[PDB]
Amino acid sequence: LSTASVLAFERKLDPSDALMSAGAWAQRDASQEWPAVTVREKSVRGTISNRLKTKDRDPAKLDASIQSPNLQTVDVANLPSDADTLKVRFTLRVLGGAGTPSACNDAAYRDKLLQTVATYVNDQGFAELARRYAHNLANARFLWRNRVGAEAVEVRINHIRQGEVARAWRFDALAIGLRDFKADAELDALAELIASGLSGSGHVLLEVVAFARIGDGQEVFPSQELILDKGDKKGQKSKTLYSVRDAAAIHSQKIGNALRTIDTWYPDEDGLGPIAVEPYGSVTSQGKAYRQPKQKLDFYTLLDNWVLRDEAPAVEQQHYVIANLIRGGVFGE
Amino acid sequence: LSTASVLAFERKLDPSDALMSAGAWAQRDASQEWPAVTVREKSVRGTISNRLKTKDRDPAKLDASIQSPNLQTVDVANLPSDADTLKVRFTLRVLGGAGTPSACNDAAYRDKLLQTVATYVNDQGFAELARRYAHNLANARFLWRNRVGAEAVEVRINHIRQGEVARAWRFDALAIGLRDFKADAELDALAELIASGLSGSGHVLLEVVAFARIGDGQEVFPSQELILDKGDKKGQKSKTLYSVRDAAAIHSQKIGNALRTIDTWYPDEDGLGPIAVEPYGSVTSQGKAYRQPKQKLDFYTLLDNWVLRDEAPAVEQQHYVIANLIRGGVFGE
Amino acid sequence: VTDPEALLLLPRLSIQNANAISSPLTWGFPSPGAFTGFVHALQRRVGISLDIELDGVGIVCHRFEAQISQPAGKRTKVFNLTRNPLNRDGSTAAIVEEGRAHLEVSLLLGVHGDGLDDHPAQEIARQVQEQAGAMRLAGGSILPWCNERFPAPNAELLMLGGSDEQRRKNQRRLTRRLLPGFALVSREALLQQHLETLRTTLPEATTLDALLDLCRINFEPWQVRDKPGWLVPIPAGYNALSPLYLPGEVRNARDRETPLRFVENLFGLGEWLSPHRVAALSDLLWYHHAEPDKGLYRWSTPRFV
RNA sequence: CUAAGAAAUUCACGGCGGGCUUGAUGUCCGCGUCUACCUGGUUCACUGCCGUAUAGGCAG
Repeated sequence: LSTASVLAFERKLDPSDALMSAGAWAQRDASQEWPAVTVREKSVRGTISNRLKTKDRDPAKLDASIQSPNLQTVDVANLPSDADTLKVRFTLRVLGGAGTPSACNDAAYRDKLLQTVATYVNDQGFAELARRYAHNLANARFLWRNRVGAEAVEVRINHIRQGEVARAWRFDALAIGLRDFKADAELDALAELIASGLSGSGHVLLEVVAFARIGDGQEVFPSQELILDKGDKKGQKSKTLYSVRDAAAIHSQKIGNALRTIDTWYPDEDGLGPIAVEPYGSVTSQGKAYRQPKQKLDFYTLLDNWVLRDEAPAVEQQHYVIANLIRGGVFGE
Repeated sequence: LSTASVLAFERKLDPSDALMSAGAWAQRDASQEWPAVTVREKSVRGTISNRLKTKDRDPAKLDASIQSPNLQTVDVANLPSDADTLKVRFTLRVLGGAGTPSACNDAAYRDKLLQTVATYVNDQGFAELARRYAHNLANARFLWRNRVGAEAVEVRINHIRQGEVARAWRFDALAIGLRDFKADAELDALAELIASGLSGSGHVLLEVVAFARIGDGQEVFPSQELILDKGDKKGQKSKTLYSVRDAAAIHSQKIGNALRTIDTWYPDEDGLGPIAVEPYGSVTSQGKAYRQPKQKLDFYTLLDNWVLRDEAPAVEQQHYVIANLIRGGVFGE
Repeated sequence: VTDPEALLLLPRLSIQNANAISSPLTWGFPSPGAFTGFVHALQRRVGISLDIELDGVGIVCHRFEAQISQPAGKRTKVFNLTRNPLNRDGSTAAIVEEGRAHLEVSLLLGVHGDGLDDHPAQEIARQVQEQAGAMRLAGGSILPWCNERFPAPNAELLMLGGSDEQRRKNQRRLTRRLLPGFALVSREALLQQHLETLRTTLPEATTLDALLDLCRINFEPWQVRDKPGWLVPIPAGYNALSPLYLPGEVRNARDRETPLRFVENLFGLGEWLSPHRVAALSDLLWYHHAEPDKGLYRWSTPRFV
């Protein structure tokens, strides 16, 4: 039983692009006709304040470079001057059937994989993963920098069966902690909804709406696009911002990054906090790669040792492996 | 312990775009329905007042060059003819947590940095920096050229907790000096508010409104936008002005420049006055760069000598370094 | 190539994050093969369980916005990529490139089976829509329902039976819901005509493709050549070079049970139209036929004219 | 069973100083609009009367 040379898992928990529209607090229940936050341009005259070396450095170029202003054109997005509330709306499907790959060479390896995943689900449900997913929808992880420094953040979650609303939840994101996964009755209800969705026992479509008090005319933070920077033509403009038809927006994979911050099971340090689930579990901003393959906690090592050789790891590492199967990806050689 | 190759500090003291609306003095307490100052066009015929080399300047070339057209179209912003008071309104958040970077490679360098900043805060508070910030909100630095030649300038500052007003301050900008940081009871109260904001002990949102007597129908000074005369047909404008939806305005980074004029600790001359806090502390208008790296007073040199080697500088230079951390920026290689 | 009895219509399918590369030489709106292969995937998920048969697909393409960029005043375009996770080691990776679109399209279909006698129309259309709502249409996700679920009810129309007044009547009832969109067909007989026109010098067809969709400025002894329509180059099939292989021969296949060849695409001409030019809407669906004795594959709409 | 399957771009900024656009002027001449009509929509499936429970002398 060698590994399959081709493996591919389609993702579950598929979000959409979040839209931002600004308005006034306590006009909050009628947040349906609020105008969108537009992305505009402004010019910026700054000084050169980076680090400058000492090798091949004529001091005429140095002092000529420091003592001269820099000109540049950026994009900003601000609230209107008579509005102090950011509204961020997106939707979320929960597909289910999180064991079946979409492409596999071997037939014995695929049947062994389905017996392993079905053994996991029959031993214990999806209650842990849906509890942590419910905590990431409870607070406002998907408000990345917009959450930082806010008076009150309110999250409203709706469940949709038809052109209707089945059950509505209304949370408070600042009371719910950022690092402490504490239980609650409503989070157990919504965790039963998501856990009922991932098991394939129904169709789950959720509508998530987030509200934040920032201030009158302050700055919101959409996601930033690529200027490829291939050699020549750096261009006058800088910091272009992502958008939809005349509205600022956030990419879908960034919200999808914010939902799957589960992993509190690093070998190195459990004191920092949960950072998101990746094979070779890494953080791009910190420049570090936790969960090294020189250890025995990598996803590929645990999956090989748990499918091929029946060496079941600890329970929390099994939550890690099934979390990587809900993530999906391109596996195999 | 080498330096981190990636460092980035998000800014604190985040302002917004200031709006200008004109009205009448002693109708000053009802300054809520005042109409905005609009930006309009007018035509201007130029002249010849530039230097000449007198290597291609014949006496016939001057008369031929003042036969020539210097025709031009500019933007102006004036008060209405029955109003003599400029109103400038903006808001200001004070975030706090001014030691934690947003991106860092090393984990030991980041912990050493947090021990250094926490050592600074535990040795002495944020009272000095919030005192100088309180003096820059006290007078009208953020009225750049609009302050010059005015009868009376009045600044009103509000603190906001809810849809309410917690405590209101009313100052007099001409009595408070431009260069002399003298203490006061109200400035100690507002300096306790800002110092309580930067330490992370609460949420601070301020509303700043400025009033200036200029004259009936005089000229106000919004901030100027970037245009580039390239090769197109029939000419274009030569002076655009920044605006919002049908109102003249000032950029947010220019008010942010006016708030952080702290630095009275130049090696060269303390007789000129405080000019704003920059690494390689420079003035773009004067074309000079104070605080050279050939000395030992640069931000990068003091930060390297105070984090890596425990060589603590003088106290006022420590105020400079922490002022650069409240400024934020892109540091490292 | 078999004419369908019904024409099932999916009203407003909005793709998020599509694939706007589609070929090594054309750029924009994706291939017809994604839109036919989606229908065969519905045939593998629904049509064997409701005893129906889905063969073709009708592209309508109401909306299209590609994530592109044009800086520095140049008259060419670049892309808007995304990030990837870090290196295997922990530094950074290389950058591959991928197209992108926010598409919205309506799809005609074609039904052959006996499920109409066993099930009513709203049941069939409801099952097909509520299976297509959990799939991925052209390499990107399908946006679920919102406040714009108001056009989301389907339609279904038997084509053979009934009087001709009901045929043209209900046909015009269909084409008032495909009303802002622009249909897409294949027009290779025009390419044979332009080969016979430019057959004075050289009968090559790829240089004809390079000399159809472009602004020909012909000077006077300057006159822009009049375009006879909104023509566009599309990929139109595969023309396999390698002989066929047994299943357990090539390492790194998808599965070890179906044969293999190495293919390349095959470039053809297509045309965007208004839906009111079409005589009968059953002459619009994209089929694909084959003859694997040789390497000759194509998507087509036979009998359009 | 879709050129199938997967993915965080991030951090910071002062555009600013000065100006004379001028001078002169003919919009002119002429003209056939005309024949015919039922608003009664319900300008509210109605507007004020013994019982706040469907029973009525109503101006209808």
